[PDB]
Amino acid sequence: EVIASGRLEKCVVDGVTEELDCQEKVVVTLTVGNGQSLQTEALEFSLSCLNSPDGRCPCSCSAADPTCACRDLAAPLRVSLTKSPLWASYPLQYLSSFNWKPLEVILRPSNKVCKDGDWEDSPTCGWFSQGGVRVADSQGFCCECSSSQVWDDTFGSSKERTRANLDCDFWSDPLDILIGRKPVSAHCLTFDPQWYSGYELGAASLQFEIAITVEVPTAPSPAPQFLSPPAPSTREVLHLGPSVPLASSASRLLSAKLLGDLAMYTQLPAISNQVLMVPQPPATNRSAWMLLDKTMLSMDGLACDKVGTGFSAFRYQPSGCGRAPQACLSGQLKDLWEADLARIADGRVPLYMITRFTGGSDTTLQSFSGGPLSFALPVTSHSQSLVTLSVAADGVRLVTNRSPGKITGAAVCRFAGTSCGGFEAVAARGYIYVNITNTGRLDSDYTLTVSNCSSNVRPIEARTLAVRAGSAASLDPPMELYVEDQAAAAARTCTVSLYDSVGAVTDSLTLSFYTNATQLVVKPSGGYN
Amino acid sequence: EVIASGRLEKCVVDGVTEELDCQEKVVVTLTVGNGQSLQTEALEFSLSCLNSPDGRCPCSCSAADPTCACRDLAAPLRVSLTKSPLWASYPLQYLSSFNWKPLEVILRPSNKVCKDGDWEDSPTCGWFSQGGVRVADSQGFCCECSSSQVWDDTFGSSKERTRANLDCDFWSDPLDILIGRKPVSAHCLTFDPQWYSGYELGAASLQFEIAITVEVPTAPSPAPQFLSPPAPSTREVLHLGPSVPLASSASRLLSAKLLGDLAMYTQLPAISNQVLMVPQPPATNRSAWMLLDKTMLSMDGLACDKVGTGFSAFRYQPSGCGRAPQACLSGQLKDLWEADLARIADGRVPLYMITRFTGGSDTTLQSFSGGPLSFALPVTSHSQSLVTLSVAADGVRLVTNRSPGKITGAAVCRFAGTSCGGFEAVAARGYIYVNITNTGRLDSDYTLTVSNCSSNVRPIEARTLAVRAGSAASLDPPMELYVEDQAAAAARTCTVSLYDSVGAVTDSLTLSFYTNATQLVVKPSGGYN
Amino acid sequence: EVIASGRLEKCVVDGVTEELDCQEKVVVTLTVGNGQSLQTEALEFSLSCLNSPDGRCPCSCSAADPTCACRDLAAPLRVSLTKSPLWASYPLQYLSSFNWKPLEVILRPSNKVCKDGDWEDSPTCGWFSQGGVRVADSQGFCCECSSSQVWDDTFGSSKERTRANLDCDFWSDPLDILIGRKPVSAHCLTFDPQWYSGYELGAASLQFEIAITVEVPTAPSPAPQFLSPPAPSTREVLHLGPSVPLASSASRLLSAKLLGDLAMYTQLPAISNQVLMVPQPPATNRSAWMLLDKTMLSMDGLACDKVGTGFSAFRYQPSGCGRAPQACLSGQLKDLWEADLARIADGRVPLYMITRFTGGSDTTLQSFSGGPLSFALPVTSHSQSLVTLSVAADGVRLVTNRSPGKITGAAVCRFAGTSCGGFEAVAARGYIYVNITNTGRLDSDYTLTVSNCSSNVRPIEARTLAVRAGSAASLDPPMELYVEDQAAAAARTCTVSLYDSVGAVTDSLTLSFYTNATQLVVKPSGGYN
Ligand SMILES: *[C@@H]1O[C@H](CO[C@@H]2O[C@@H](C)[C@@H](O)[C@@H](O)[C@@H]2O)[C@@H](O[C@@H]2O[C@H](CO)[C@@H](O[C@H]3O[C@H](CO)[C@@H](O)[C@H](O)[C@@H]3O)[C@H](O)[C@H]2NC(C)=O)[C@H](O)[C@H]1NC(C)=O
Ligand SMILES: *[C@@H]1O[C@H](CO[C@@H]2O[C@@H](C)[C@@H](O)[C@@H](O)[C@@H]2O)[C@@H](O[C@@H]2O[C@H](CO)[C@@H](O[C@H]3O[C@H](CO)[C@@H](O)[C@H](O)[C@@H]3O)[C@H](O)[C@H]2NC(C)=O)[C@H](O)[C@H]1NC(C)=O
Ligand SMILES: *[C@@H]1O[C@H](CO[C@@H]2O[C@@H](C)[C@@H](O)[C@@H](O)[C@@H]2O)[C@@H](O[C@@H]2O[C@H](CO)[C@@H](O[C@H]3O[C@H](CO)[C@@H](O)[C@H](O)[C@@H]3O)[C@H](O)[C@H]2NC(C)=O)[C@H](O)[C@H]1NC(C)=O
Ligand SMILES: *[C@@H]1O[C@H](CO)[C@@H](O[C@@H]2O[C@H](CO)[C@@H](O)[C@H](O)[C@H]2NC(C)=O)[C@H](O)[C@H]1NC(C)=O
Ligand SMILES: *[C@@H]1O[C@H](CO)[C@@H](O[C@@H]2O[C@H](CO)[C@@H](O)[C@H](O)[C@H]2NC(C)=O)[C@H](O)[C@H]1NC(C)=O
Ligand SMILES: *[C@@H]1O[C@H](CO)[C@@H](O[C@@H]2O[C@H](CO)[C@@H](O)[C@H](O)[C@H]2NC(C)=O)[C@H](O)[C@H]1NC(C)=O
Ligand SMILES: *[C@@H]1O[C@H](CO)[C@@H](O)[C@H](O)[C@H]1NC(C)=O
Ligand SMILES: *[C@@H]1O[C@H](CO)[C@@H](O)[C@H](O)[C@H]1NC(C)=O
Ligand SMILES: *[C@@H]1O[C@H](CO)[C@@H](O)[C@H](O)[C@H]1NC(C)=O
Ligand SMILES: *[C@@H]1O[C@H](CO)[C@@H](O)[C@H](O)[C@H]1NC(C)=O
Ligand SMILES: *[C@@H]1O[C@H](CO)[C@@H](O)[C@H](O)[C@H]1NC(C)=O
Ligand SMILES: *[C@@H]1O[C@H](CO)[C@@H](O)[C@H](O)[C@H]1NC(C)=O
Repeated sequence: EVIASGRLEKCVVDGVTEELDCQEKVVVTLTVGNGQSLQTEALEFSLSCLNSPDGRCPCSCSAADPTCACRDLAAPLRVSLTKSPLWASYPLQYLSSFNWKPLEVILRPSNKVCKDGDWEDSPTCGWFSQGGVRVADSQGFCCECSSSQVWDDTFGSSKERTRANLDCDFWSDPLDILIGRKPVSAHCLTFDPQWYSGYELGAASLQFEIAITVEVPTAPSPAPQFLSPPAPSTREVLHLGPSVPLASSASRLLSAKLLGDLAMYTQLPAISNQVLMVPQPPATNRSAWMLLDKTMLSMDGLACDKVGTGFSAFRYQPSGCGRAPQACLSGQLKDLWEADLARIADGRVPLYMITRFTGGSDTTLQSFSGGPLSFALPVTSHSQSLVTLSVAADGVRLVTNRSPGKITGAAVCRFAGTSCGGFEAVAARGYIYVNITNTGRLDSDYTLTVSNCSSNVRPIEARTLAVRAGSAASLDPPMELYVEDQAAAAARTCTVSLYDSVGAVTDSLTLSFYTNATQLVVKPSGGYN
Repeated sequence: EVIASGRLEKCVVDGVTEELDCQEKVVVTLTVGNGQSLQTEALEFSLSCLNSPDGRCPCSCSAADPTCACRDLAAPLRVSLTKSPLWASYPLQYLSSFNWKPLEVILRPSNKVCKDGDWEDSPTCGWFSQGGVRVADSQGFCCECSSSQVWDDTFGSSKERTRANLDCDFWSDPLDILIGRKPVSAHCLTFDPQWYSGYELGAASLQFEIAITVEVPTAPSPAPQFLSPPAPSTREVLHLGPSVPLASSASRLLSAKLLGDLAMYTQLPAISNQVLMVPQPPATNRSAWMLLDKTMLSMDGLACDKVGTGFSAFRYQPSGCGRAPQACLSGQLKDLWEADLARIADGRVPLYMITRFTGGSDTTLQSFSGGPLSFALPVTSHSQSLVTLSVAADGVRLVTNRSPGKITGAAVCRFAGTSCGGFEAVAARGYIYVNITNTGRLDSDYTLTVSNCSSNVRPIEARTLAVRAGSAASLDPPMELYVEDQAAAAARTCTVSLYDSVGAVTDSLTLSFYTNATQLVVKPSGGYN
Repeated sequence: EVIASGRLEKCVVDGVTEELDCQEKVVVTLTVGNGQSLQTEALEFSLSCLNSPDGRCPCSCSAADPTCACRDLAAPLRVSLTKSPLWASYPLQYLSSFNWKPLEVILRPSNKVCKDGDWEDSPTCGWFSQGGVRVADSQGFCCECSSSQVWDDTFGSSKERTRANLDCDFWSDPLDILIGRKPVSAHCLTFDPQWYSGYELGAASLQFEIAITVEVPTAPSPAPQFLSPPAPSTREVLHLGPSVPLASSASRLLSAKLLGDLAMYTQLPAISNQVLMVPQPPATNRSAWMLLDKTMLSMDGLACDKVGTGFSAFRYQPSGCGRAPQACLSGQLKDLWEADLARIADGRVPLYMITRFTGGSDTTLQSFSGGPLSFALPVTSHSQSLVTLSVAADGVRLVTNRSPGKITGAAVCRFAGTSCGGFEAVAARGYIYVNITNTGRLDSDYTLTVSNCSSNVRPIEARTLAVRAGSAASLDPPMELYVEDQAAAAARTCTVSLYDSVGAVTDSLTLSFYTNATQLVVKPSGGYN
């Protein structure tokens, strides 16, 4: 869209010669939208003379002169603008390394010998080391049959749990028990061969590039009106972005400036301060990657049932010998990954996997240019770039292509396309997949809107689509759909509208979806009454 | 405010017929402010002919023809714009269910029998179940008199604490103690009848609707100058918003586009990733609702003194029998709610209640259109919407109403209006309540500014107010006021200015407030010296 | 940059007299950039008459009249705009007080007497109090030689750790051990004399002030063209900002409006909800200040190895007597500060110190106007302010100064300038320090860009610099530089470009830097195999 278009006398005072150079320019301010991938509209700046060196018309030299390229002839300077896919890239800062799944190994020594002392040189589990220095509390812990447990197991069965499932019965091995050598167990902390590096994510940065194609005419162009045959011209592509928000033509006929983007209506996911878990090595494979909130972790390794739970946490756990094997070792990377695989299967969105933003596919993040240790997300909310073009021309006009369209498909699917037709209310979300077609002979821009929805359907923001002539396109990633009630519904409705480049509806369709009632965490029953 | 206003030749190349249709349009870009609730200003687009089908003037048909509605007559196309209240709505995703207040029930069996075994079929507290399966560690724990405690209580008094306050004295019941049946206690975990559903909040989305009222003239209008009598016209309201950022007139004389909003000077509260606690059922009542940081919770129920503390945390607590009743069960939803009620009474802002954003009132969130399971907040920071109007007219002019105003009241009050006159420095904030009056005969826009403040008073952002003719208005929600020093002050000052629609001060007033010194957490005294 | 420039008929309907006052104005919308500190460009509004009271030309009174100041003469109204340094200020809300370093004092009483009872009136460590009330669990804990430990230490050496390093050997003191008086120890929790106040940070607010200098002419001004000698004029400075986004001239020839800023390409650090640790007292000294994530803290004091770990956490720690002295007391403010000093020395960025945002210097935050209890950060991402000027003039022109420049230095340094030449890949970041010079006779604006970088170098956003004539300037704070691979590289490259005010490169330079391989946390080796 064109914000402003008009004439301005722009003067420049030279820094070294103090001389003032004034020239009237056509100043255009326009927006370069998020999904503006095709050259579907152009700005035609009218020039009163061609091949002007200084940009000033009329010609100061004679056409009879072979060294005078300037011709007092009219032709338009055609300027089109596109934007590359927009990404929110988060800088990584390495914190620590985390094991996939620390595992407890239980030893039941035949000789009934168990050594877990802090000053023990030869313990049952052995010691761990770090650069030749012995790691504190890495020797594990020992457990033995309680005198009460031996009594209960001999004359019946002990109701108290033993971590290693020891048989405390006197008759299980009476010779050793009699002389004090009661059944014993060793509890060693071992690590999975797979380790993960943890990187804290910084603040998002919008990353894109705007390409301005400038067709500079060298000669003029050779009841229903049609577009004039193109003038012999010289193409030139200029690039703008947050890194380089400035650019000028070689002729310096055109000068562009990236002012900045307007604010996004839907904020970016709050993932700064989270810890990105990347697999340690034995194109970038972000499939196994996870992004975890700091509450899910134990940085110092001193806390149980957390990502990073270490030797001290495991060794000194309250009533450790009376707990079940692998207690203290829940909520590890392997557990969380598996809990998420379970969630996807239940039509729910993962909490830890990095695909919880894309909507299922790992393939969408792959198209990102960043290095092996980079993380970014596709931006779907509109982020309108204000660009200001300053041209040495008489005037300007806007020439927009308007091809009609048709919605060829629309469905509400679950995460990772588990099933289409609807999703679980409030405990899950749906994904609006839409297939559209350009039914014209020209590349054109379109707007997909979801509105006039049934009760308690969260508003969905619109989507921009640049579709090639006669070609088919789809929304990637799809639109997120949430309901604001926990009830089961057979046919919740929404109108899916397809607007052309001029703001007229070319196609409309009613999208129907079901919701399954929210499956709340089931309350425990019983206890003291 | 009007950013740009000028003429642009806009051409459209038809997608199927390839024919070019050019027409010069008046292009206006303007801002639609946050508190723009009334039609206080209009854009008058001058038309050289009325009832034109194609929007093109002059008339291509004869006035003598009954099927020709077009008249070569002048009249303005009046266009006014308003914005509905702006909301930041956060999508809910169900995580788990949390009890209001888990309660410990202490049993002191007469028969001195206590069973807390892991494999015990009939324990003292009984078992809890989930879908017929027995819940692990839900049988509670048992405590008994230490042999040392029986000795101390017999020959004096035990200085060691017992959880159930057992009388370990031999003479309390000598017959049972003699035969080994020492006093015993059972500690059962029970749950309050009230449960709460926990929903993780997603990213904010700005939600509003812009209404453009278009008065299309059908006939012309029938030293101090006055406004011309209105021309016989046909009203039409068009709507723009993040969902539908496009709109055109039925006549397609006017075409609107929502470009997006500028960034807000004061960021939205960082409440994404927090867990919204909604009461489980036995208009939407968000009064009892709470919003909690993940650090306040124990999702897996394995950690003590957290929202979600469960059976394992309670059963295996270090020196559990030597702690006070209800240990491990602090910091529950009931405790936090009560700690917040306490805070409000002390002139402090709640940390967990969802009213900690509004400034006291539960009534402000009630005016939100969302479903029973929706959460949103009123936006008070300016969020300026850029709208671009493209009209088939000769020119345009802006007609703004300028009614004078007066500040009829201004006070600094505490949270939930506890008391007015001031607040506690740094540990609390104040709320600037302002009452203004339109002292003119026309609906008008105003700006309330708080500036020229005394030392260490945090800058307050301005506020837009559209007030009806002769009517009274107030700031809702009020302005937040913070000080940057911890000292007690009798009369800290600020200038409250009321600007008219033209940028001239109609009323000014000096607002005075006190601050009570920051009441810091009192340090413990004593211990080893 | 100038967005729009054109004429608009602006009408005002008086609220009390209902009379319409129309006047055609020149409406200019422009951007006021982040580093726009100097008056390097001006807008010249052409006036057809001078000293007009109503702003309307031509003169309604005779020049022959002594009480008629109006002269039908031409002169420009010169308007320049600057912006003060931009800050993101976070409101403080006091939560609690935290000790610098709680310390454990170990007592080994000669008389072998240790009292740690909950109902004990005279315990070994003594009690702590709060307003005369005894603080629960503040009496510490007692430890004694295990009967097994006495046996092992007598007939060899005990392999089990004792917290106070007790000699459990019978022969160490046989008289007392024989009669049951085994070696005992007391473990008292003491506090460092230094305490810190913890303040929760609220949401960021952009804070700046735009100064518009208006030179109102009173009389007219007295082949290579030069700038006309200045017209006798009267200077006037107007101020805009989030608090007061409105302003008008005394002549009301000029009327300004702050529309708002465009969104920043690089989001502000996610520091809301974090706890700012300010030293308690015995210009503002923010050197010792720290900003901590809530996961680093124990608000209720019930959890070990956290900022806020208190008496209960310390008293009831699992196997407390078998742990090393000061266990439970790790991760305190003193520890974190020291771990950060260690990080800076290793070329790494601190995690807790508030200098982790500036890039090393404490001096950058000092230039902030806020009170003793205020926190703010310098904004380096562009934040473009849209300003709309509405002037009673015939037309306008833009006069920009263009002085050439040169890059006099460029280096990649570590945090706090540890060493220049490069940094540690992914585990650290580099800081691009750039020194530029204005080689002209006029104050001018410039753009520093970092682009055409070697593989896996994170894109750096551009930087605006207003440099005085003939003067030297540098980027403060410096540019952050991250790599997207963990490899060691000798010469990673980037082009540092210096653009003049017109968008032409005046100087270019290639910046070379090394990266040291990411030093990952070393995995423990050993344990059970
Ligand atoms: C989520 O809900 C879907 C639909 O919602 C509910 O539909 C009814 C079952 C009814 O209870 C209504 O009030 C709800 O709104 C569930 O999908 C339905 O699944 C049915 C069983 O699989 C299916 O049925 C018939 O299926 C075929 C014909 O299609 C027959 O061969 C068969 O014998 C059944 O009669 C029904 O058509 C289907 N409905 C839709 C709209 O797809 C869905 O299973 C549920 N999800 C989960 C995981 O529970
Ligand atoms: C917060 O501070 C308020 C005012 O600040 C302080 O005012 C003085 C007490 C003095 O110490 C000064 O240096 C401070 O700035 C407190 O309000 C004050 O409360 C007083 C006692 O209630 C009150 O007094 C008189 O009140 C009436 C007359 O108004 C008499 O009948 C009575 O006998 C007292 O003489 C005083 O007027 C009032 N001041 C104001 C400005 O309202 C406020 O209590 C305090 N809040 C808390 C919770 O401590
Ligand atoms: C981070 O890396 C810097 C450079 O990277 C590496 O340089 C080589 C050592 C080589 O391994 C290459 O593949 C890497 O890219 C380290 O800086 C280097 O440090 C060397 C030893 O201090 C130094 O060498 C010579 O230094 C002087 C001459 O300058 C001689 O007197 C001396 O005898 C050595 O021969 C080398 O020049 C220097 N390189 C650069 C580019 O500065 C840096 O130490 C390292 N940082 C850490 C903390 O490990
Ligand atoms: C959008 O169009 C694609 C086809 O271009 C649809 O995908 C096909 O779906 C059928 C039936 O499930 C499969 O047999 C094909 O293998 C699919 N092709 C591809 C390339 O995936 C898709 O379902 C359409 N989406 C909507 C919402 O209508
Ligand atoms: C703004 O005006 C309202 C009245 O319209 C004031 O509220 C009244 O205050 C008096 C005195 O406390 C009460 O008796 C009334 O019941 C209140 N009315 C309502 C509707 O609340 C209010 O105090 C004024 N605010 C300021 C800051 O001056
Ligand atoms: C930018 O210029 C300053 C000088 O104005 C440089 O700083 C000096 O560096 C030398 C050598 O290290 C020291 O002897 C001086 O004491 C420094 N002066 C000051 C004021 O710090 C600085 O190194 C230059 N930076 C770059 C990147 O070239
Ligand atoms: C990514 O990594 C996993 C690791 O198990 C592997 O199975 C997969 O094939 C890899 N490649 C892709 C493209 O997913
Ligand atoms: C209202 O919604 C229904 C579908 O629910 C649709 O048929 C209709 O066209 C919509 N009307 C408007 C005015 O949006
Ligand atoms: C909201 O819920 C509470 C629950 O106790 C009830 O007391 C109250 O009356 C309800 N209604 C309103 C409007 O607050
Ligand atoms: C300065 O502040 C005082 C009130 O503290 C006010 O009376 C005065 O009008 C203000 N002046 C300006 C120029 O803002
Ligand atoms: C700030 O505080 C520290 C406290 O130890 C002190 O050493 C320092 O000199 C103070 N001043 C400055 C300007 O750093
Ligand atoms: C490409 O980068 C190199 C430095 O790496 C530089 O010399 C060259 O000028 C750059 N070219 C462009 C077109 O940016």
